[PDB]
Amino acid sequence: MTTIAFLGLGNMGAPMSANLVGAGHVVRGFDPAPTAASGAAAHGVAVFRSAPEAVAEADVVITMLPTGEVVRRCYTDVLAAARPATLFIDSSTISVTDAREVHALAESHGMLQLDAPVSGGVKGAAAATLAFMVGGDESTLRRARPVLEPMAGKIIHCGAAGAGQAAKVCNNMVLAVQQIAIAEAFVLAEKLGLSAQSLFDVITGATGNCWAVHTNCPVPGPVPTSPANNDFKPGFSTALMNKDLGLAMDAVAATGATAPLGSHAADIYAKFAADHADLDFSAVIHTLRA
Amino acid sequence: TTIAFLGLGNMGAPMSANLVGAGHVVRGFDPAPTAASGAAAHGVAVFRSAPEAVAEADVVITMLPTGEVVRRCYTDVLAAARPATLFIDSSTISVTDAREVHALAESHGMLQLDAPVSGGVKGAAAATLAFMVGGDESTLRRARPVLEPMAGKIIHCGAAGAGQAAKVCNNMVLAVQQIAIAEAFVLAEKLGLSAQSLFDVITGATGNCWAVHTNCPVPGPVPTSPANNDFKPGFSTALMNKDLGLAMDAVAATGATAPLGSHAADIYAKFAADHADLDFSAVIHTLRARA
Ligand SMILES: NC(=O)c1ccc[n+]([C@@H]2O[C@H](COP(=O)([O-])OP(=O)(O)OC[C@H]3O[C@@H](n4cnc5c(N)ncnc54)[C@H](O)[C@@H]3O)[C@@H](O)[C@H]2O)c1
Ligand SMILES: NC(=O)c1ccc[n+]([C@@H]2O[C@H](COP(=O)([O-])OP(=O)(O)OC[C@H]3O[C@@H](n4cnc5c(N)ncnc54)[C@H](O)[C@@H]3O)[C@@H](O)[C@H]2O)c1
Ligand SMILES: C[C@@H](CCC(=O)O)C(=O)O
Ligand SMILES: C[C@@H](CCC(=O)O)C(=O)O
Ligand SMILES: C[C@@H](CCC(=O)O)C(=O)O
Repeated sequence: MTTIAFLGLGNMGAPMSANLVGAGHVVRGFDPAPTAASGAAAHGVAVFRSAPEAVAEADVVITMLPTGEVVRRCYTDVLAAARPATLFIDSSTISVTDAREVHALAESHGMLQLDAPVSGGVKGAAAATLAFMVGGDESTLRRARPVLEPMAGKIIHCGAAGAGQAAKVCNNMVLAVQQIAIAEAFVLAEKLGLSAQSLFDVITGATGNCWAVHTNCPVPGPVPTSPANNDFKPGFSTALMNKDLGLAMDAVAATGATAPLGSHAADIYAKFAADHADLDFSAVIHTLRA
Repeated sequence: TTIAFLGLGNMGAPMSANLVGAGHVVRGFDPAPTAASGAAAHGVAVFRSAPEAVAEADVVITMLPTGEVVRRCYTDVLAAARPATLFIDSSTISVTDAREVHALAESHGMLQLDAPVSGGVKGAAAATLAFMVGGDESTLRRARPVLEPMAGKIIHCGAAGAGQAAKVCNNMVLAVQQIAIAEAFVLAEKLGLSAQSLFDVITGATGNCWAVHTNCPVPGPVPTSPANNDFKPGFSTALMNKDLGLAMDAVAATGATAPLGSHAADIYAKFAADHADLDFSAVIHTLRARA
């Protein structure tokens, strides 16, 4: 049982923090959105007036923030307030470049730091079944594990600082490509007169199977739990996929990589996000009909 | 059952040998002597013409290179077959050509299925092919005992042409996935994320698919994948290019929108100009031709 400062108490940070409180940690919260902070307080987070004050007597500091810029500014504001050798865990989704920069910044201030972005969304966060993809030192992850556990269904060490962000962004790029491809297949099948149930049964029993079909089937019927059956309510929103793909495109640009389908998927989701940000990312199927 | 087997090539030769092995009388035709000889050496009675092979057959199987050849073969044998002969086309051809040759065969009083396959020569020899079948349920029931000794899986996809459609749709997705996995491994490498690390994450996460868990395009994480064996097929780029050509036919015939599948088709057509004999996973090494 350690004292944890938790900066960012929003859609993800609120249920994350609640699980920490439930596990017996003292959680010192800050969020400049008083609605967020109030909700967190209701579940036992001690809310502070400023981030520096929340971090001042914390063994661990978790950030769950919107962007790399917001992480960078938060770190600049709070690192000097924290006790030397405090463990910073950033569970935001941010660029590999930004993660590496904030890691170095934390370390130059005498703090341990990991990137530990997650997958599972709000449902995963509430149920404590998130996946944490961690970058940093193995020994620092060893020190973090007892804090991550009450939030996690899986903790995977991906490599050195930034590798957690990297693994997540690579997976998500692939996921976006698969979701569009699966959508293209279902619409082609429809036009060829092949039934959606029939195509589902084939692909899921064959080499094309993947989560985008078996779990996120973009036509109503074959997977009654998929968003297609609930008006494309997220699920994993187009807004969030578009964010993650922007981060993938930042990684492609920073490395000089060639990612033709991943970049094409990014273009497709950027356009689709202009008007359908609020729909599950499987809703992209709409653009292929009508 | 007496079976006429027209097309005794890379796939047709092992298929027909499994039919002989299961107790069928197999009558054969192939215009390549080396194919026909190889087939006769495993018990196929080879004839000098396709209509001759078909004459005493209860079932006619075609395993031929294209829809145009299948079409010609049908018009070249239909009058020679007995009424209510069961025609099964296991070639990989367009949905349009499949439906046309089905209607041709039925108008001669034959029963006809499209039954294209997945699994390659190794699957053919091992009798583990997956047949994706279009046509009437009752006709598939009649065919089942003939297909079984060639097959690990038999799936009824719908009415005539549905087998071809199902296979073309699955394979278009597969092509997109194999390129997407390659892009991810190269990106990971440039970001300093080890291949084993990316493999461990993606195979435990939403991005998982056969293209990575079995066909992983970098050596190490899946020691049997083609990447560890100089990209020996496996599933050749030549064949993947062929299937995506058929997918682009279907897209053009229907006016469908398939941007990533069409992009993958473009990528594999260009890769096939240089490396048609390599497993399709070798596409990982041609991405900088796209830069
Ligand atoms: N929502 C999801 O489904 C999901 C899933 C996986 C990962 N993520 C990632 O998790 C991160 C957070 O997502 P979210 O959905 O909780 O976003 P959110 O916008 O709901 O919450 C972020 C919170 O951070 C607060 N904040 C901003 N600046 C701050 C600062 N300096 N100190 C403290 N708090 C500050 C905001 O007021 C807001 O309440 C993002 O990087 C997102 O990409 C989200
Ligand atoms: N090779 C594979 O791994 C594989 C896997 C799945 C599907 N397929 C499909 O199977 C079909 C055949 O493939 P293959 O690899 O056996 O090709 P192949 O070229 O080796 O065999 C085709 C044979 O048909 C013969 N032929 C041509 N016209 C004929 C006719 N009128 N009558 C009889 N025979 C004739 C040719 O001489 C040749 O031997 C293709 O449609 C292909 O897409 C191939
Ligand atoms: C996918 C995973 C579940 C744990 C988690 O939710 O991250 C598992 O199989 O253990
Ligand atoms: C993810 C964590 C499990 C803790 C939990 O189930 O909440 C672990 O043991 O790695
Ligand atoms: C295709 C059939 C197996 C028949 C066989 O291969 O012997 C089945 O799996 O039902």
